[PDB]
Amino acid sequence: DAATSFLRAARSGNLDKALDHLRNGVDINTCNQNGLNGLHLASKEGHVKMVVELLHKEIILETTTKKGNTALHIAALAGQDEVVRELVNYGANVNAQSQKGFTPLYMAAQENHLEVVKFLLENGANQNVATEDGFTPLAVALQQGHENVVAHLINYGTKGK
Amino acid sequence: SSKYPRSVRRCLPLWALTLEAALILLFYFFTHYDQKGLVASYQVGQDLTVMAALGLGFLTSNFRRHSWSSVAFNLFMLALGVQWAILLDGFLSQKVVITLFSIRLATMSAMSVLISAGAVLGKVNLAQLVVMVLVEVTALGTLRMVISNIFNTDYHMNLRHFYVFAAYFGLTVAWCLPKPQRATIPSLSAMLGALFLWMFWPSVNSPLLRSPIQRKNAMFNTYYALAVSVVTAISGSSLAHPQRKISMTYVHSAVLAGGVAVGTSCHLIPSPWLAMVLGLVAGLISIGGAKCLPVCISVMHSIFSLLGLLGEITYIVLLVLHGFQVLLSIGELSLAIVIALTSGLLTGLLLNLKIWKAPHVAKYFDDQVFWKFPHLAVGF
Amino acid sequence: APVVIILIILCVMAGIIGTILLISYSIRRLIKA
Amino acid sequence: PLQQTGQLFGGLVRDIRRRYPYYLSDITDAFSPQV
Amino acid sequence: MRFTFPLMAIVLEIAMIVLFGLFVEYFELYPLFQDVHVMIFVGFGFLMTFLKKYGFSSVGINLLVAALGLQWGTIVQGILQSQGQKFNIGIKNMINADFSAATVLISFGAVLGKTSPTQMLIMTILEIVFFAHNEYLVSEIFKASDIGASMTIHAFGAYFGLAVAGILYRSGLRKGHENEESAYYSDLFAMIGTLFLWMFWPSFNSAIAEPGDKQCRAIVNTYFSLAACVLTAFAFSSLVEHRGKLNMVHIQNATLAGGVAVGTCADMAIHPFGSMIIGSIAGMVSVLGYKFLTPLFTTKLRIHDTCGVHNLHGLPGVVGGLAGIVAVAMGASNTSMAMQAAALGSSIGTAVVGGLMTGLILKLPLWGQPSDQNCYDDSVYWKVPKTR
Amino acid sequence: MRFTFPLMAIVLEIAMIVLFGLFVEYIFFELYPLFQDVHVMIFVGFGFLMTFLKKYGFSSVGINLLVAALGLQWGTIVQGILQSQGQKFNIGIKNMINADFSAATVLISFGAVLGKTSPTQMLIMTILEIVFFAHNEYLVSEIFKASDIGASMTIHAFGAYFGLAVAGILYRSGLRKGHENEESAYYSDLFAMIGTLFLWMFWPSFNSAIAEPGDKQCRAIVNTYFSLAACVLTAFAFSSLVEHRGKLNMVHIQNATLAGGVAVGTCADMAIHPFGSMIIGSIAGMVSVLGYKFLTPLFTTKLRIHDTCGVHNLHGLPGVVGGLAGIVAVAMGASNTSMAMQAAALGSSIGTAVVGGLMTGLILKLPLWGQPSDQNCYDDSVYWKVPKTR
Ligand SMILES: CC(C)CCC[C@@H](C)[C@H]1CC[C@H]2[C@@H]3CC=C4C[C@@H](O)CC[C@]4(C)[C@H]3CC[C@]12C
Ligand SMILES: CC(C)CCC[C@@H](C)[C@H]1CC[C@H]2[C@@H]3CC=C4C[C@@H](O)CC[C@]4(C)[C@H]3CC[C@]12C
Repeated sequence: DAATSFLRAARSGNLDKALDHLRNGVDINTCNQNGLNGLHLASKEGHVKMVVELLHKEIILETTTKKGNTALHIAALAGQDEVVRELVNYGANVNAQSQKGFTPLYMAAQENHLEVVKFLLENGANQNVATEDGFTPLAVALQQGHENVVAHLINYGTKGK
Repeated sequence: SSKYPRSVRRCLPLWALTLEAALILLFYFFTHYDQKGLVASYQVGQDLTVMAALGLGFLTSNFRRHSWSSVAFNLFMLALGVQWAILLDGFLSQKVVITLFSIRLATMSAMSVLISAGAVLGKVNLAQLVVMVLVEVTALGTLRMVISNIFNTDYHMNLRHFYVFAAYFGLTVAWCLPKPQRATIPSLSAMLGALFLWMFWPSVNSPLLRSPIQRKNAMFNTYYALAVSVVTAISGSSLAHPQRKISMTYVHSAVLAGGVAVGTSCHLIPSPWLAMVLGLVAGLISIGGAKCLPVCISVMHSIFSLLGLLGEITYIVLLVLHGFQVLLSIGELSLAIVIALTSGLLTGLLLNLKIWKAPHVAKYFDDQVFWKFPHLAVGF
Repeated sequence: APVVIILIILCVMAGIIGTILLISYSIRRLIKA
Repeated sequence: PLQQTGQLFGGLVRDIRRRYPYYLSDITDAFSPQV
Repeated sequence: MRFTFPLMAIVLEIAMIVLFGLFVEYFELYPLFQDVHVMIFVGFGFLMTFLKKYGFSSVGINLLVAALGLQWGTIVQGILQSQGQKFNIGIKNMINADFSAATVLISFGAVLGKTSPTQMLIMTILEIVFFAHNEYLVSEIFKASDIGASMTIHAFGAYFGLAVAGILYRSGLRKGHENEESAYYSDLFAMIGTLFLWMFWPSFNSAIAEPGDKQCRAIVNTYFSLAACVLTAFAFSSLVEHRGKLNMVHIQNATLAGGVAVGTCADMAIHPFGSMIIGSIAGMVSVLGYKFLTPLFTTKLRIHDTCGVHNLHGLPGVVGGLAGIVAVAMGASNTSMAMQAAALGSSIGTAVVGGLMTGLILKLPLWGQPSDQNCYDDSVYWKVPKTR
Repeated sequence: MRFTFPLMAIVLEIAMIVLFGLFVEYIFFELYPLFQDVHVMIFVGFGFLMTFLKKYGFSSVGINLLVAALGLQWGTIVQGILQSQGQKFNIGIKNMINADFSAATVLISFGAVLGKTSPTQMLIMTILEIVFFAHNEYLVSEIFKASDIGASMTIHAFGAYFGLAVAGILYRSGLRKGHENEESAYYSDLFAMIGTLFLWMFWPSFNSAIAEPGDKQCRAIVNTYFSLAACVLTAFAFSSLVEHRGKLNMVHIQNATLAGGVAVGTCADMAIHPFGSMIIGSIAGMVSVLGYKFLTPLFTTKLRIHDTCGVHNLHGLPGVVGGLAGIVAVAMGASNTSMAMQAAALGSSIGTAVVGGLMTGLILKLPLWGQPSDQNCYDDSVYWKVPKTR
């Protein structure tokens, strides 16, 4: 009940209720049936203040879900620019791979999130990392027709961090 | 919020299956069945169906990455709309007897929604389109019933207002949606749709006409007006374009200018030259609308709206030759406009509800929102 | 009886194509060696 | 073409080996008004 | 040999000319014939163009197979109805010839991408012989009602193609293929065939219907069955996919299963609500087949179906035959129970046996069959442009 | 210059309206399905058949639409004036079908000069060629009284040789060795297959629309049906025969499969038996494939006549074959009318097409219509806004 209420508050962005639950003794690393903790839900919903507050209270940043997605993976797939920025600012691994081999850059490129793609490239995301299918962010952006993402990926090349 | 689309695995199938089961139950409780020209009568409805599915499905597939959704969602919309229009035209005109004429009229009512949806396609999911289909068919039936009750006309004959009703309904619904492009193979597929619409539009202008000479003259007038409108639209596209080039998108919408302009008066025009004059004037007005309407969301639906208004006005002009009837006809037009605007507003506020899981405004005009694609990360 | 026509007709087609292929096919075996 | 091989039907098989490779040319060389 | 295909095409055409000169002699049904013509040549042909590198072969071999098929089906169907004698040609002969072409194209759906045009000519000839014999059996010995041909056309073609594809099984293609994948514009093109089939199916089920109440019932029942089938196919495609996404295979094929499963009961007095029930069941069955039965057929039963013609034609065709039996049960038709059931069983069994024999013939390495790596590729038989 | 196209079009349309008001007044429903099929042929089959060019699909289908839309009006006017000897006439379904036939002739001629002309040039070519076609077909049908119900000569041969003459006059020295834009693409060829299939399916309506109701219309429909069926088989066989490694060519499958429908036109209503129509279709396919393989390169390089869609191999040679098939049919008894009149109709069609095409091309050779340069041939961007994404 307490963990479920805390996770619901994290999803809804109710930072006061989540802070109350953490005060009462709810473990911050608790996750739902899909392996998503409060950081994952806040990253999904774009709750930047909740993300920062949970990072302050020593949540495990590189905790993966049952699909292997980190909080940065979820924030890149959801296109939360500010959440991606804050997660990288707190030391999220931009080159993390999920179970199927997806990187945050791949999820940002497949979803036509140009701002996330640009920020990840500026933070040293390696676009040569392929999934288990052999697909790159450039390949998935070409397949999906994301022309701006394709152009930015080609123009960036290997400029690095 | 989250730009990744919310799962519709429980909303869309439950919604569609509930709709289909309700339609089955209503058909069982209220519908019933019961010669020489069976195939000839079937041909008009078949032409209407070919236009509604193919032409109105491919005509709005010019989008670089929304052709799948345009075509398939048009098919879904037609399939739902014909059944619901059968039931509602049975309810608001009397048990429901299903003839081929009733199916033809239901197809016309569905074409109204199919024309309206072109102003909102690319910005809605399937459930919002279901809501649009149901509410728009209901509003069109209510409009026809109100006209039949006030002006003492036939309910089925009031369906001549469907051009202007569909145009203003689509504009009003598109105005209420949240606010935010073309490729070559998608534009060619769209030319195919526009060509089928242009070729079979003389069937739109005479499904409700019983006398064979009236259908004769209506088809002749529509054919010649559409020819003149094609010539005027293709040639005048260069003038109404910043780079002085012909626009495939303008041609797709403007080829139907003559058919729209003479649709309400094709059976009253006595000579082909008058239909050709009306088609030429419709083409020139289409050029002017292309050159002016973007200055003052969909420009093609705006020019369709102005063309439908022009068609009603030329009906008003021609009916005097063939002043109380003038006032009555302007009143019928204004009532149709008011009901179209009000029902479009109601539909727009219904579509803005959070329960429909509408796509994010950054995800408009994208098939990836609704369709499965390989090599994609799915879920969280 | 009409079944025998489709059979006789099928037999004629099968006999022709088979014989033609058999001849050129054989001459290939005589020619390559 | 007139040498004896000593193999039964050797002349026949040598005749076939000599002429039948040119069968494709035997149809294309006929496309002329002289033919 | 590169000359096998032109040789067989020329020889078959000469045989058709001779047979027409030996057996053949010389307007209200012409629009329905033209609708069926559009179905046969555009709907099936472009429905199959979903493969990214097989569109040329799909549409062109569709045209070639159906063009040979209408002639050969005309000859075979006449010699049966004429009992070996000269017969005249009207609009109904043309409609039935296009029906035979439809059966062959449905079977071609099962072997798309893995067969040569020569194999296609051979299967056209043999399958038309088997189909015409089974159709004569159903229509004259059993005298069953199959006006939309859920049994004689759709189920027959599906199980004939399944038997052929089972005989032509390749071990290297069981785990999938790199070329066996759709493209975006390819699915856009396949929607053309889907839409034309959906639009003109009421003429397919009513072309040779008895004029009067039966033809009108066929038209109306087919139309409402398709209307319900579209909604149910969309709903179940969303249901079976992750996050409720729509699968283009489902929308392309399962949307037409209502026209297949209503064929037997098309002219019967099954009422529009009954036709809509049949269409909904057909759409659900087709989507479930595509999602679950096709992987089980490919991996476990070692039957690979390229276009999923089982889920569109066989299972909906079997459902249509069963619906005909049930309609006979509750007074919707005066045809016998046992004759409908015998028609279903004979159609399925004759299709399987003829497909076994035809596939055994097609397995001989004489027809230029493509290699495992060259399957679903136009370049084996076509000149392909450099750009898409 | 910048307004020549809209100004010429508006002047032509005002002329059409004035002529219609001066000369045009107002069985129909039994012939309407056939007219609908012919209309689908004209505006979809011909339009998408020429969309095989990778950078000319927009211009192909759009100029097809514009040319046919103008052509139906102008053909109605000219054919009605010729039939009524300058008197006012009432249009029926036959007038619509004949106007679409005139538009078909103009589109056949357009297939020869695809990619090398401007829309203004096509407006002028439509206007002149409809007059020439209507006069020749009036001569054939009324003075010669020949039987050409499928119009292998009045439509197909006439349009093919008219376009050949126009292309010969409009010859470009820089296009003799080919052009980088003169090649097909995958999806462009699929659209071309759309056009091919629609023409192929609805051709029986094309060949039987004018034919007298009864046995003649049924014979035309059956003969076109089986001739096209045989033509597909022979076109596929000879496409496999003539190309490298036996590979099939999309040009052959797209065009030579309609040769049987082209060549059966004169003998369509005649009693040649379905087997005779299958022989004509089988030869028509052979001749079309052989023409595409051999005669088109020789015409382009040696004779300086570049023909983009190969409309010679589809309409001219099969049209002359259908014309000659009609001569052998009257000789074999399958027809009324004289052999001399069929031969006169064939010769008049060819000669009038050549002379009128020479005159029309000389008119079109003037530098006033904005014809494209050598680089800009077969390119949509000369006249259309082309999307950046394919
Ligand atoms: C038409 C379908 C649904 C039912 C009947 C199909 C049966 C008869 C077919 C389809 C599956 C087929 C088998 C599939 C795979 C192979 C492997 C091959 O190396 C030898 C033949 C063999 C063993 C086939 C034998 C015949 C078979 C059993
Ligand atoms: C798929 C297999 C199990 C076949 C069963 C299909 C069922 C759902 C179909 C097939 C036959 C159909 C019936 C046929 C005849 C009747 C009587 C008629 O006056 C109304 C429709 C009604 C009541 C139909 C209802 C639906 C029905 C029962």
